[PDB]
Amino acid sequence: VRKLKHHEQKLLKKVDFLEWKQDQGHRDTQVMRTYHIQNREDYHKYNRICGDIRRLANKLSLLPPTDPFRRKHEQLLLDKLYAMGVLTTKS
Amino acid sequence: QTKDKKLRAGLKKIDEQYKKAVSSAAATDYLLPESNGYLEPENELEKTFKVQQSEIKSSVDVSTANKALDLSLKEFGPYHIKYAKNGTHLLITGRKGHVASMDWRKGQLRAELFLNETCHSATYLQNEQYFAVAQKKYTFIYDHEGTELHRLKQHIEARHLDFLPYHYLLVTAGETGWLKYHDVSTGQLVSELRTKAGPTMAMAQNPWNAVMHLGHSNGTVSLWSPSMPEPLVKLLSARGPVNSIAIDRSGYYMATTGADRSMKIWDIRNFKQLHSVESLPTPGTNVSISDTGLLALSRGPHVTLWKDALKLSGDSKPCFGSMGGNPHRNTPYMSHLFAGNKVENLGFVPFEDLLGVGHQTGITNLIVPGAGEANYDALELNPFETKKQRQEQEVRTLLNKLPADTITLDPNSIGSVDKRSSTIRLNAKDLAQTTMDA
Amino acid sequence: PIEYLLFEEPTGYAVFKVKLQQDDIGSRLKEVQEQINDFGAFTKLIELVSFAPFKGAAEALENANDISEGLVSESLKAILDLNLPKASSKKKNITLAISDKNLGPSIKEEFPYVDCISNELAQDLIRGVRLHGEKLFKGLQSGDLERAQLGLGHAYSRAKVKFSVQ
Amino acid sequence: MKIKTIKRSADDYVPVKSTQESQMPRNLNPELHPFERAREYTKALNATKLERMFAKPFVGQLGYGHRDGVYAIAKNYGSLNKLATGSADGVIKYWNMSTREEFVSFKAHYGLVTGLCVTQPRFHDKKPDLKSQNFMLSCSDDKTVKLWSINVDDYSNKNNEEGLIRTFDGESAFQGIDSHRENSTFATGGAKIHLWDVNRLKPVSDLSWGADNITSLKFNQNETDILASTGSDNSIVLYDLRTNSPTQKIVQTMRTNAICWNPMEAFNFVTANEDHNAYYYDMRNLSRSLNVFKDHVSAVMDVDFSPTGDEIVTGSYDKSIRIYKTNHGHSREIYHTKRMQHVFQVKYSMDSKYIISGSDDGNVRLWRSKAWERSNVKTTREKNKLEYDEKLKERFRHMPEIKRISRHRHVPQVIKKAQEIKNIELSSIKRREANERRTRKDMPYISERKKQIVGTV
Repeated sequence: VRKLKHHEQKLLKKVDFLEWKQDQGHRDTQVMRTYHIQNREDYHKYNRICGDIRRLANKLSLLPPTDPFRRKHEQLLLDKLYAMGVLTTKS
Repeated sequence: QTKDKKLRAGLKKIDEQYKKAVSSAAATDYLLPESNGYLEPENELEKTFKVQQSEIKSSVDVSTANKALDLSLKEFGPYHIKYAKNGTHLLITGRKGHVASMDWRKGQLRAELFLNETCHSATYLQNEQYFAVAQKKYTFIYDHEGTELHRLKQHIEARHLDFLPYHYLLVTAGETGWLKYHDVSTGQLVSELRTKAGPTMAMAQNPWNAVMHLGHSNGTVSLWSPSMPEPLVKLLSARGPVNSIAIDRSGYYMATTGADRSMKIWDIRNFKQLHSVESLPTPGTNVSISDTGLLALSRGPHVTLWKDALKLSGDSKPCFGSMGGNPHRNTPYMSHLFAGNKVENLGFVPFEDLLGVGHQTGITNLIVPGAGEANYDALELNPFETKKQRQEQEVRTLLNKLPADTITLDPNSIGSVDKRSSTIRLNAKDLAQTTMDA
Repeated sequence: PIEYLLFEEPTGYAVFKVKLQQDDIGSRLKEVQEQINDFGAFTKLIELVSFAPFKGAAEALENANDISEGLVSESLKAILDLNLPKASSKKKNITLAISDKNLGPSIKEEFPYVDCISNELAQDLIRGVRLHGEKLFKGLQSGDLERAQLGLGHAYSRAKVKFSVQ
Repeated sequence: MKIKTIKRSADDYVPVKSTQESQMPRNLNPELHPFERAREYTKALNATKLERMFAKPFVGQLGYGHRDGVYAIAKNYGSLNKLATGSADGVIKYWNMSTREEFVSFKAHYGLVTGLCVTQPRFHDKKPDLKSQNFMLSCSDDKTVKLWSINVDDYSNKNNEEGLIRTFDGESAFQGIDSHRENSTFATGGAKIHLWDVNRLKPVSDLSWGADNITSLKFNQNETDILASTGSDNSIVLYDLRTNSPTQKIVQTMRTNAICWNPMEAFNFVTANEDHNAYYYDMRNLSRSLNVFKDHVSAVMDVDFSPTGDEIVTGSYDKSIRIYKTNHGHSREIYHTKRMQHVFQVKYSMDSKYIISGSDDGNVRLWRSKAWERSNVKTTREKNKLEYDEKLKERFRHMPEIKRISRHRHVPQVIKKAQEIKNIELSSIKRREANERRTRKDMPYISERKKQIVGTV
């Protein structure tokens, strides 16, 4: 706004109009530029899926390790997420 | 008068000092440079509301006649007009994709964003510079150039959007029932409030008090505050839903317009309805209150105005027509009807006397003489405000922001005493006499 | 209590009035020392009362060669007849702030009721007068200092070197 | 059909010149200024957060300091620049606080110095100059009082006798000094207080209420003939010179280190007592102290009344210095640094702004009175707002968000545990009173202004 003075500073230690904790570092813009994607809601249309991967990853981590469901089930999933190619390696 | 030789020299000093400054407030009544515009019939045959805009724009000054506008923007949807609180910058939003942050008097254009999402309403938040539209789902925060500043993850529906400028506190209430206040200086959401009443049909702030008034499908205009999670007071204004509301700048007076072909005039100091316009022929979708105290109404293609509607006598009750020229009955002040439009909102320009009407084809400003206040206070809001005078006053209001916790129903009760603790000061004698009762 | 001061120039003399004295315990501070570069702050100290310009350039040389001796010229004697209110000789003198310790006795020789102060307090004010320069004089100085220093600089030098043009 | 609309005319409100400032038309209607109470609250709440930000009390120290420790500070009430400090080594030094250097340093006494006072003499033979010299008077352990001249660089009116005009020998070890501003008069503190003429080597009149040692003195500023005299036998005896006689006595519970008369009211005197408290009296009625000041943790060594007449500044055997108003009964402000220990002597400025402070550590530290008042002379725009803060801070002084911020100070940790002890101790003693309050029928509750007096004469 003004490059406010030193005594203005200490009362306004926390105000900022451009960068918010809600706004989360503008990560959504910062990767919209690097890949040049058209509409804005496209990011959080992926980031709902990319979060939903981890929520299935988490609850499949809470099963015990020597379970022939769990051992079958994420390797069933890494087959798909590598065929689609979102992740580099299958190991 | 209590028996104290030390206090009465101090307390009668203060009571006489209070008398000196208040009578010296009317010293500056002479210093008012300009006086409010008026309208006269001058006859009995000449009615004050028959005058059209083609008769006004001729007989009025050239500068204001150019300050009436016909922005015809026919391809995008029906527009929503919000002026800034100083009279300068107009903001409009198409229902389909325009958002234009025009400078209005001069012909400059700050930002024109085409959004392919639908858009409902927008206001300028803290200056002409930062505004906030209400998109399809997510309220965005824009800059004077058209930049995005924030995609608000929260505020997940926003039909009605409002700012209140002494708290830096953006307020939303969408089709989700919830009521969210976003302190846009820090970015920290202050308070999220469950309304419990369903989709918010009408919202408009109270300027004197900074409480806000939602309107629901019940017809229960609800006063809110970021400290208490219940509504401060509920008011059954009208039957059916509430199409719009508006609040007088003094804070005394409210006007609601339900979808039961009705209209109420409330007194917010004492919560008693003054009088109720019944059976206006088609239900008023929008109202607004001027600064001088002039009422507005929108039947949808109509714009109707009243003078001295907000007073307390029965003669102040607004009426569509006087039988026999009865003076106690209150004829409408000024009327105008558009050809084939349906208006969306209507707001007065703050420091001139026009009202900005937003209709389906575009924008007009209707010229109203008695509307705006003629003499502002240039410490508070400058219509005439340079770059340097603004950005120094942008910081000054931030150091002088008010906390959201300060929002009460009386502004004066922020300095008072708790109602539980006693009126009388306690002696060390009287505190020790309580132990005798214990 | 520094009430009046006297700043000398090639364009005559000046007699100022001290409206407010700067606080004297705190005189090495950053605050009061950075006030004197700032003309908004320095004006609250100093008001101009008098300005009697030299009658000619040749009288300037006679007067500028009289300060460096330490003595009092005709005009410098004559200006202080106006501006200084006459006070007692023994109790409650009038204070004038002088740039020179050596000029001090020669004023009191002529004006017995005048006490001459050259503290680092008082000399701070006179150094403030040089910095703000012609803005204090409110345009009474006809011509400028910047031409007046140059000729009076050479004429004072040529007198003490004492070379004739022959 | 008369129509008038609002015309701004664009020529009044925006200036014609470029250099002319914008005019700023105001309307004092309260409808347009909505938040009366809330704004001026948060202007005062910014006013306390700024005054806790510009809390810069320390301004320097005077020279390189002494060697053994300042036990005595006198002030020329005539000259604003100057004071004199005497170390316990026997060396007195005379300061120019503007330059913060010494005028001259004097190996005065082989014992301790006990008190300094300053007064230009009025000899019967000649007059020593007020303007070209200033005069220090010392009070030693070794039965010795010595006058001292000082060469001073203030006035440039002139251009011998640099030091030690004449010495005053006595019988008992001298404890303290003060001079009397009318006609070359000073009494000493010793085993016997005995009044001195400057022209006479032997004292004029020996005064004593009783045959007891007397440890410090000070004359009053107005009604000048009234003297106040302490006692190590936990007593205070006031003197009157025009009766040539002592006038009354009050006996406190613990001994009084130093006193000070107010200059402005001139019949009230504050005292410094060895129980960790300071007291303030009326000369007319020594039955009731006008206030107590319960803030310290150890013995106060010196108090000084501000020439404003509002404030009283005190220094203790605790390594800290308090400032309080006459009204509130408690310190509004505590001063401390690590580099001072056991302040024995403290004197307020004569322009009432900067607090001098002698210490045992040997330095003369000088402070500010208010932490925000500056040496700057301020413009008319800054002055009104800086006035406007300090008035708006007064009617919102009692808001609990303000009073949390306006009060708290970082006191050192060795002091804060001692106040924690007294809060345990007084709550224990209130329990030790309230149980005996319930047994006996009508116990007289002696008020706290009165409990520090054993009896009077």
